Amino acid sequence: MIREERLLKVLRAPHVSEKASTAMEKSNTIVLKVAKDATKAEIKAAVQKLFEVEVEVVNTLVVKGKVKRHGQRIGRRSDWKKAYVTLKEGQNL
Amino acid sequence: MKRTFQPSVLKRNRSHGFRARMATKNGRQVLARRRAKGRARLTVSK
Amino acid sequence: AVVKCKPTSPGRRHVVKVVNPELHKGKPFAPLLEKNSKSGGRNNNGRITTRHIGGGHKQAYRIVDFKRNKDGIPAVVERLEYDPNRSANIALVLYKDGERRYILAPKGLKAGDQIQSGVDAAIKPGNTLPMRNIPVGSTVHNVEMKPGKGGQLARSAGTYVQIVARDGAYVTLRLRSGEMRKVEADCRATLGEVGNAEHMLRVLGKAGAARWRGVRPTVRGTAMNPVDHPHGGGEGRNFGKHPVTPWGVQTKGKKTRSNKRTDKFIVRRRS
RNA sequence: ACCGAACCGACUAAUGUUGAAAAAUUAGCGGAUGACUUGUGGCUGGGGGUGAAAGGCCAAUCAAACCGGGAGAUAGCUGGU
RNA sequence: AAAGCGGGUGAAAAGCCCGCUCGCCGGAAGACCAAGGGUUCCUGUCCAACGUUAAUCGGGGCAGGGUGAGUCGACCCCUAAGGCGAGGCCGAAAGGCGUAGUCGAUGGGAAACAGGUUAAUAUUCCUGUACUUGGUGUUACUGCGAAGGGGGGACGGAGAAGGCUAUGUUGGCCGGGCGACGGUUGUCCCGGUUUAAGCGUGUAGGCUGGUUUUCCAGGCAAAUCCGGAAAAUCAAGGCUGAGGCGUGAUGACGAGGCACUACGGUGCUGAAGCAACAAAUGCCCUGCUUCCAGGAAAAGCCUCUAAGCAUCAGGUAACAUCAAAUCGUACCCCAAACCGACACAGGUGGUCAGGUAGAGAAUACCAAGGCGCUUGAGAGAACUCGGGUGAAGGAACUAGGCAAAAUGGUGCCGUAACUUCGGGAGAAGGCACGCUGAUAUGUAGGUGAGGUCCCUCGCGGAUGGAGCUGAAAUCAGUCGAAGAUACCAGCUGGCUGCAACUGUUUAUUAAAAACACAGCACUGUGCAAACACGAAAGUGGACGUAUACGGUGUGACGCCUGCCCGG
Ligand SMILES: [Mg+2]
Ligand SMILES: [Mg+2]
Ligand SMILES: [Mg+2]
Ligand SMILES: [Mg+2]
Ligand SMILES: [Mg+2]
Ligand SMILES: [Mg+2]
Ligand SMILES: [Mg+2]
Ligand SMILES: [Mg+2]
Ligand SMILES: [Mg+2]
Ligand SMILES: [Mg+2]
Ligand SMILES: [Mg+2]
Ligand SMILES: [Mg+2]
Ligand SMILES: [Mg+2]
Ligand SMILES: [Mg+2]
Ligand SMILES: [Mg+2]
Ligand SMILES: [Mg+2]
Ligand SMILES: [Mg+2]
Ligand SMILES: [Mg+2]
Ligand SMILES: [Mg+2]
Ligand SMILES: [Mg+2]
Ligand SMILES: [Mg+2]
Ligand SMILES: [Mg+2]
Ligand SMILES: [Mg+2]
Ligand SMILES: [Mg+2]
Ligand SMILES: [Mg+2]
Ligand SMILES: [Mg+2]
Ligand SMILES: [Mg+2]
Ligand SMILES: [Mg+2]
Ligand SMILES: [Mg+2]
Ligand SMILES: [Mg+2]
Ligand SMILES: [Mg+2]
Ligand SMILES: [Mg+2]
Ligand SMILES: [Mg+2]
Ligand SMILES: [Mg+2]
Ligand SMILES: [Mg+2]
Ligand SMILES: [Mg+2]
Ligand SMILES: [Mg+2]
Ligand SMILES: [Mg+2]
Ligand SMILES: [Mg+2]
Ligand SMILES: [Mg+2]
Ligand SMILES: [Mg+2]
Ligand SMILES: [Mg+2]
Ligand SMILES: [Mg+2]
Ligand SMILES: [Mg+2]
Ligand SMILES: [Mg+2]
Ligand SMILES: [Mg+2]
Ligand SMILES: [Mg+2]
Ligand SMILES: [Mg+2]
Ligand SMILES: [Mg+2]
Ligand SMILES: [Mg+2]
Ligand SMILES: [Mg+2]
Ligand SMILES: [Mg+2]
Ligand SMILES: [Mg+2]
Ligand SMILES: [Mg+2]
Ligand SMILES: [Mg+2]
Ligand SMILES: [Mg+2]
Ligand SMILES: [Mg+2]
Repeated sequence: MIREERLLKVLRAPHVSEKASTAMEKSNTIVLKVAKDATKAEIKAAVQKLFEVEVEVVNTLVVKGKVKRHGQRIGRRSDWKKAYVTLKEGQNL
Repeated sequence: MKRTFQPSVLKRNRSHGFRARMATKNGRQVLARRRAKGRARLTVSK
Repeated sequence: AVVKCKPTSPGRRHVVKVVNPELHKGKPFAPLLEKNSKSGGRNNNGRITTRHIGGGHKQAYRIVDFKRNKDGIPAVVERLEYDPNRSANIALVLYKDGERRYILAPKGLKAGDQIQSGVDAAIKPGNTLPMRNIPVGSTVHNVEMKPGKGGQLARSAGTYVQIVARDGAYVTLRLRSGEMRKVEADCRATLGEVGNAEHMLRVLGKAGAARWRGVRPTVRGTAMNPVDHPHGGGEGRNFGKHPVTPWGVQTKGKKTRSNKRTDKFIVRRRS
């Protein structure tokens, strides 16, 4: 059992993009920015219990940071995880 | 021409890495010298 | 047999090889094989301690029974095999109770023979007896130094040790160096000369053959520099020195044995 | 073993020499189943290693590496004051 | 390696975009990775700086997007070289070695393919069809169990041939065309003719005799397993195995045709989808033959029992359900992104391997695909660089034929001194070579359908030659100055020094006559070996034992190696 503490901590944000919108309108997939130490089972349980939908599978990938320059001072935008959550044809968030 | 630096991360880390520095007794002295100087990066790992 | 190669190439012109048709051609005995890695003459400090060793063919070690301890059980010599770790050939021998062993092959032993070890064994080649039981004047090999230790003398191809006397608890052996040594009468010894005498008639024919056996080239001190060898230096070919080893000890005639522990056992030096 | 590409090397000539290159290009040249060549990894440490031996090679440095230290060595020598 | 022009954008175009030509690479200058790098990938916008010029462009600035895995790789199990190393042995201290262990791939270990899609990912997403391992729960039978025993995993070099496939060529079929300039309804021209893993069958080939009893000093104890011994009985039994065939597939894909377009590309439909021949360096093949230089380890896997449990657990077989987490996945990768300070004529491991000519992965021209090398325009002096040709002479040049020129291929004829009988030798030297026809409407050879016959019956054997492919030769004729027409591709001979030879060497002025060498001799060494590394313990020598090992000198082979012990 995964605690509600853990679920409410692991789901971070929705993701908006052309590819995310295409995934939503084509394969019934939502794209979520997720905290890095969350696993596939944790993301599946969190979505399934907080959005009140049902999940087929979940796919994760870690998005790497970006090296940026702010007034000739080098900096590094941080990593995060992205989750493509597939729903079972009848949920339609 | 083949130059003297043919890089490899594995050999780099086994030679100059933090665990090799802590493994040899004088490597810990090297880390003491670099910490006392105040280096941003102690070993080649970062 | 000693067969000369035809000179169809400069390397093969001088080659003399020893071909033995009685040897096994298949794979050796997997229970008795072992690995050994080559060292290159380097000890645990990593330094070259013995020069001119390195490379060659990969080899596997054969566990050879030098003790010959399974006494009282007759054994059938099955086949002769090539051992790459020594000059002599080995023999895979099947004991009467179902266990197989490797032994040195004595001269005249062939496939399907009878051998036997122990104090009651007969006097014929291949049979192992203590030298208190072995008659004097008879040639043995695989001779022990200490009771139960294992064979250490007359183990290369074609060699043998002649028992010349027996005085109480010690027997005197004439060794292939020409040396008379007293050894305990309880020590074991296998009758007959070691086989593969024709091994001494081989000619390698080429540096490639030496490198296959695993010996690196030897550089003369008189060709080295003065910093490298005590012989090195000179404009042109100059020697002017007494011949020494690379570490400075004279190498033509200077005796190096110093063992007061076994001076008591040595009767006569090799002269 | 022989002829000859890959691959390994480096015999001759010209160019280049503040170069395209802190050792190459072009045209020819030698080995090319062997004492061959190569990828990944390991080992040998400085009066030491390794050396089919040239005092060769050990990170563009080798009749004794590089780095810090004794150290502001010493300089009956040169320059400057 | 090379550019020209037309249009577009823009303040401005040799360089950016689009088009038509022209040229270069094409065993790479094409496509995919490992190593290494780190956002260089894609889109929008900008031209200060960077780009050896300009810039509307960029691998530059800024902002936004982008990397989707039970099956690929890591992680993980297992070991090599080697590392560390509880106790331990040793050492002024620090520390050196090392047993049990535990790490360490470059190696061994389970499983996914085809099509489609995005501006940027795909064996990861979608469609279709599969496969693997482990946990739980029912059903049926049942002796299960290891840190231990056995088997297996499990292994070299070279060579030769058979069977195949990838692949290519031609024919057939399907769709299209009737040609800017003579001819082109024909033996004419262009294009397409693709389809996987998995599942079923088990063929060419390879290996081995099976099966049942009884007994045993062996496998650290036990064993029904391995080994050994003695009987009986049968002769085909087992294991391995490319390819083919069927299915997967009434599916997908498909030249084209039809319609929009923000002219970049989308949406719809879709015929034929076979045969013969040639053929790998790939597969059978971790094979077979042979040679000496005698060719990893451990786990996964199969199997036997001990202690133990003993109608329990546990095991095998079926079905159902669940789970397979975590990390990499963009992009470059013979390079403008890695190593070279540079957008540097250098270096960098593996995988794929089309056509014609060719022995060929050489070379010439091409295909798929990619480029024209980030300064141009003129002019046509000396001189320098890279080339081409050259009257007469032909080394007269020079230190020296340095350089250049020349020889150059296949088949046959022929070939000396000397020799270690192998060589020298491709000695030297010479002749033929294109194209068309005939022998022969395409021959010898290769492959081999239909039909027929037989059977221990199918992926079977005999006959039989359709069809396809195809040298080499002889004869005749003919063209040119010349038929190996280009590219590619030995100069030859004679006397001689040295070193026998193949090799190695001064990375970066010395490749040699030096070094090495096989062979020879002397000498040390009896094993706790001499000797070497080490204050020592240890280790190499060597798991070797005087036919072995170390040191020293000479250097194949032939004939030899003389006198001196005063230093
Ligand atoms: Mg999925
Ligand atoms: Mg992932
Ligand atoms: Mg030696
Ligand atoms: Mg020698
Ligand atoms: Mg010298
Ligand atoms: Mg000296
Ligand atoms: Mg002289
Ligand atoms: Mg003199
Ligand atoms: Mg050769
Ligand atoms: Mg070299
Ligand atoms: Mg040179
Ligand atoms: Mg060249
Ligand atoms: Mg040659
Ligand atoms: Mg050659
Ligand atoms: Mg010198
Ligand atoms: Mg250097
Ligand atoms: Mg000094
Ligand atoms: Mg002082
Ligand atoms: Mg000073
Ligand atoms: Mg224009
Ligand atoms: Mg241009
Ligand atoms: Mg263009
Ligand atoms: Mg071309
Ligand atoms: Mg950037
Ligand atoms: Mg771009
Ligand atoms: Mg401007
Ligand atoms: Mg500019
Ligand atoms: Mg950019
Ligand atoms: Mg170990
Ligand atoms: Mg300890
Ligand atoms: Mg240790
Ligand atoms: Mg391990
Ligand atoms: Mg690996
Ligand atoms: Mg891409
Ligand atoms: Mg085919
Ligand atoms: Mg080959
Ligand atoms: Mg990619
Ligand atoms: Mg450039
Ligand atoms: Mg470059
Ligand atoms: Mg290469
Ligand atoms: Mg080519
Ligand atoms: Mg001119
Ligand atoms: Mg000129
Ligand atoms: Mg010319
Ligand atoms: Mg002339
Ligand atoms: Mg003339
Ligand atoms: Mg003339
Ligand atoms: Mg003159
Ligand atoms: Mg002259
Ligand atoms: Mg010349
Ligand atoms: Mg020429
Ligand atoms: Mg003809
Ligand atoms: Mg002379
Ligand atoms: Mg020579
Ligand atoms: Mg040089
Ligand atoms: Mg000499
Ligand atoms: Mg003399």
